[PDB]
Amino acid sequence: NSILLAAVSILSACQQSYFALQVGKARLKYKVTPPAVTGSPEFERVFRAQQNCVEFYPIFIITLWMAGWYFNQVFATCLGLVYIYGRHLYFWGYSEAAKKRITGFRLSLGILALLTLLGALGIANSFLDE
Amino acid sequence: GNSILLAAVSILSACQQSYFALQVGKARLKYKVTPPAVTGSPEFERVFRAQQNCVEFYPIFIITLWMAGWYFNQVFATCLGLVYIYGRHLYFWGYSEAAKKRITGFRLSLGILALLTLLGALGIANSFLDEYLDLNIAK
Amino acid sequence: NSILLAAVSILSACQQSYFALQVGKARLKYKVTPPAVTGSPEFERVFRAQQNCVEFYPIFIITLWMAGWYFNQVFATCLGLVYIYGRHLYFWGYSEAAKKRITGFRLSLGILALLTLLGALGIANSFLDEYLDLNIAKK
Ligand SMILES: CCCCCCCC/C=C\CCCCCCCC(=O)OC[C@H](O)CO
Ligand SMILES: N[C@@H](CCC(=O)N[C@@H](CS)C(=O)NCC(=O)O)C(=O)O
Ligand SMILES: N[C@@H](CCC(=O)N[C@@H](CS)C(=O)NCC(=O)O)C(=O)O
Repeated sequence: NSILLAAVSILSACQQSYFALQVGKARLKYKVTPPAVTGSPEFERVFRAQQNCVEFYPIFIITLWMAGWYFNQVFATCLGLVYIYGRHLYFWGYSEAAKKRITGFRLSLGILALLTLLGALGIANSFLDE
Repeated sequence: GNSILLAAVSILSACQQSYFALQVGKARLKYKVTPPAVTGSPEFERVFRAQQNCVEFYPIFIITLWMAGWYFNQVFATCLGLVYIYGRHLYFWGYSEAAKKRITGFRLSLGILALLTLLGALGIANSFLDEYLDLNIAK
Repeated sequence: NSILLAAVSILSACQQSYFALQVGKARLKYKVTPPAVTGSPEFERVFRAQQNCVEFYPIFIITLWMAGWYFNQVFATCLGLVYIYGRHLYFWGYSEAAKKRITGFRLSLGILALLTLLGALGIANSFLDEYLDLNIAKK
């Protein structure tokens, strides 16, 4: 069983594709011609927000699966849901103003350290039984 | 094991990505762009942006590829996987010659990514209704 | 029986987060206010190095697991550790001067390449097991 992990993962991949879509409409609304990524200030906020998310994505996925596999799938899955929401706050907050990114950011960084902690314990815990 | 095809596509796609990184490295030398800068030459700037768009989407493609292959069909996911790799080849070399000649390869690889997403969502769903609610769409 | 892969994977994730933190400390120290990523030579080097690392991360993870799953987990694990070390040289090297990034860059692309090779052999050998040929005949 990894079905809960599997659901959360497909969920998050849809959010990441959505964010990429938001940048695509921002190019048109603020007339920023590829390959440029600068000019309009709110475009730079949208672009930078989507970039920070897309960077951290594989890191969320790995910690998510290690925790779910070596600690508990249901608990990890729940944390996973919380992360997806924190990233929803981060993205939309930042789009409006750089200081509105702060809540969603702290939320998503909290979950991530926890996931790391849980995955690290279960992996450790698992090897002392051997 | 019953993932041997997925593993093969993954390794192929990973080689294409390292290949894209090599071109950026060679473009840096051809147009004399001093690191860590990434602007100055229009032809460099198109190559950099192209590799950037590919390298962003890579983990999304991988998750979508494996979820399709595990919960829907390894052979169908595997075949789409190859075409996606092909589309990104068009996108990259397309964008490199002109900003607007990236579009065919762009629509191809994204169309495919969505189909794979669809399949992954169905199979995961089907497996979920059969494992916590005892309902299979089997008929 | 993927316990070693899991461990290396958690180490590398911590490494990546530590790098992200450096960019954050650099933002405060050289006054680069978000969403800007230019404006200070020392920041731009730290930023660019961290960007190269996080982009290459999923490529390393896939390659690590295909090798570890289809060839040998202990050997893939060891290569994984040396790669994490190469990225350590690369990042701090680049932070001091763009031209001190080259050793760690070479070590880690060397490793990635070895991992890509081993995974390809292992998948091949493993594919022949549904053709019933196993090169346990070379063992
Ligand atoms: C000494 C620690 C062992 C490092 C090897 C395993 C790497 C794993 C941890 C962090 C990634 C890189 C950051 C390392 C943080 C400790 C080293 C440091 O802070 O400075 C290094 C020096 O300034 C320039 O070589
Ligand atoms: N700081 C430069 C050089 C970094 C580096 O070590 N390798 C570069 C080119 S020399 C690379 O392979 N980049 C792939 C990419 O980021 O596009 C950059 O990121 O463009
Ligand atoms: N992966 C991040 C790590 C650095 C980081 O955490 N930056 C914080 C600054 S506290 C951020 O969210 N910056 C907003 C932005 O990049 O636009 C990056 O390279 O930007």
